Amino acid sequence: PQITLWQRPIVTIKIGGQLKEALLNTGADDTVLEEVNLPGRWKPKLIGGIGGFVKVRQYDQVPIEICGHKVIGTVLVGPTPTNVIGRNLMTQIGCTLNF
Amino acid sequence: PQITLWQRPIVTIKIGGQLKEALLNTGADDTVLEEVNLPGRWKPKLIGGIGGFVKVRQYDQVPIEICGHKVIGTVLVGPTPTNVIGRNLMTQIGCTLNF
Ligand SMILES: CC(C)C[C@H](NC(=O)[C@H](CCl)NC(=O)C[C@H](O)[C@H](Cc1ccccc1)NC(=O)[C@H](NC(=O)c1ccccn1)C(C)C)C(N)=O
Repeated sequence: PQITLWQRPIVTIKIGGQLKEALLNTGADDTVLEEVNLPGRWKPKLIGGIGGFVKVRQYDQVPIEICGHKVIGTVLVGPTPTNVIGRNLMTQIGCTLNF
Repeated sequence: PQITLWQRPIVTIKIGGQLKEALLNTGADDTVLEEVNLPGRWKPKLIGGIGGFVKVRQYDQVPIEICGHKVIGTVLVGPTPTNVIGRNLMTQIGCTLNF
């Protein structure tokens, strides 16, 4: 798709057998999702850094479908105001900024 | 340009007679820049909301050049860890997400 930016670029994703919505966020290095039980191995990761850090679970090589595009990438799972698709998965789906 | 997202989408801007760098951030509703003296009228605005709010100065209808595209838009000026071009000015330059 070509997504204009008059509204927040929220897309449908499928992850861990669930449908969810997430924000395509070119300001975010990493993808951070709230409340998903993913199977397989993880390690704790400290993110943010303003006011303290937030600890999330880092799952590598997670299959995820983003606006119909089936890809693989690292997903951080933990508390986030909104589900965010970061650059790490936008590269995988071949998403570019164009003007 | 077509900008891939393997690296942070940092671009050159010209604002208030200065050259600066800023991050094209589709997760940000608004444009927030640090340390610019803009002429003309402003009003205080509270932004953020996590941990408290941050107060910035809102300047409406500011001429700004973004990666060579001369546009007009609202610029919030105050303390930010990174200069950020938000959706409000990405729409003006005709920037879309494509995949
Ligand atoms: C270092 C900490 C500030 C947090 C850390 N930050 C980052 O990764 C980067 C800056 Cl290093 N943040 C961003 O790029 C801002 C980002 O677009 C996030 C979007 C988001 C992410 C997660 C949940 C809810 C919303 N925030 C914003 O765009 C905006 N928030 C802001 O504080 C803000 C400040 C200055 C300029 C623009 N925006 C707002 C519209 C919500 C993180 N792990 O998310």
